[PDB]
Amino acid sequence: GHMGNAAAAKKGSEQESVKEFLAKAKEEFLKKWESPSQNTAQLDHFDRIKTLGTSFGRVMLVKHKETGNHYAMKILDKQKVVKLKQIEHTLNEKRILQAVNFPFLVKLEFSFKDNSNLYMVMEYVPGGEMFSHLRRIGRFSEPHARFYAAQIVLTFEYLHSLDLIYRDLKPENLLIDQQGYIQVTDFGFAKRVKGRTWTLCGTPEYLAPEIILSKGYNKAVDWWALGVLIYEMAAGYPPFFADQPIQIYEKIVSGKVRFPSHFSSDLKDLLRNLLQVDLTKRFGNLKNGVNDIKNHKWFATTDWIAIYQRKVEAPFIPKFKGDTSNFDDYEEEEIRVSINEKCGKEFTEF
Amino acid sequence: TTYADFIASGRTGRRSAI
Repeated sequence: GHMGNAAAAKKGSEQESVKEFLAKAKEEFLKKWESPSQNTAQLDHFDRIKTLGTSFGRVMLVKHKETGNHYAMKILDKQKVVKLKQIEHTLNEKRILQAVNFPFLVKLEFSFKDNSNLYMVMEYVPGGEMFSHLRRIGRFSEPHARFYAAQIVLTFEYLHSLDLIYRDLKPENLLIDQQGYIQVTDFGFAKRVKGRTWTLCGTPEYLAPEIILSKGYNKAVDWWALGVLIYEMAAGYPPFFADQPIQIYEKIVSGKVRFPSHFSSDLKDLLRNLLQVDLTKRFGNLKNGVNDIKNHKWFATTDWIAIYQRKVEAPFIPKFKGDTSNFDDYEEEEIRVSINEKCGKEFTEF
Repeated sequence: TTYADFIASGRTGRRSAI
């Protein structure tokens, strides 16, 4: 066999230990999920520093007057939310964020509402998105890409144990904190589902073929997306791209991918097993589950526990200015709370 | 090159969902 008794027993015990962590993690999640927290701050607790983004609402850098600590506050206009048919998405996203707990998931620190708006007060990550670092550097070396990939593998293993499908993996949704580690943001398309689901959602370059083909699909779409992400991090561009989304979908369902000549054989083997159209052969979807991914040769040097514990030295630390340096400043359009409670019943649960 | 093709795609910027 590939490993003798010492290696095989240590691996077995580590895998059993993961099961024990997940079982406890699921119990903590379900309590918060069945009994969500509400109204844990108010607007006048914060000073609006800078509008960091602007459809359904804006995201503003704010400063807690009491704490002094900075936060990223998502302001959602309740009427705009209702008019654009986003009630369930917004409720679900906040309910997931308040219930999950994992070191690579951006944290909801406060939530509340007033007559006009819904507010989600998140951890502020001044390093910004992986997207811009990746486009700036060009591509990440395989060890650098692997350090990020390991965190996503663990995060998906966590999320899938809770029957959550993430469905919007991409560098735009991965923030880099001040220790160089990944924070996943934007659970707007995440769904708690045990079996199949059918919604056409995601980003074109990251869509699994079974989504494109109008099939019912499951959590295996996140493992396909992991493959696109690893490819893009190590190549500098995604495996499937074209002028128009339709031509991207053609390449995705074709079952063909080409790799740069600088990809190691270990990497190409992993990516062929993730970017696998056949669901009965896609890593993450087989009898051994996530272990086929964790035990793959490309991850041989990965110390999964040390990554989870954040003991591994990051390959890259964004310039520690919090400064809005890594964000394109917008017109600070003020926030006004109507004298009348708008859309009370629709957002009772928020 | 593939890289040039990526540039030619017009999809080098931040990509929206849906």
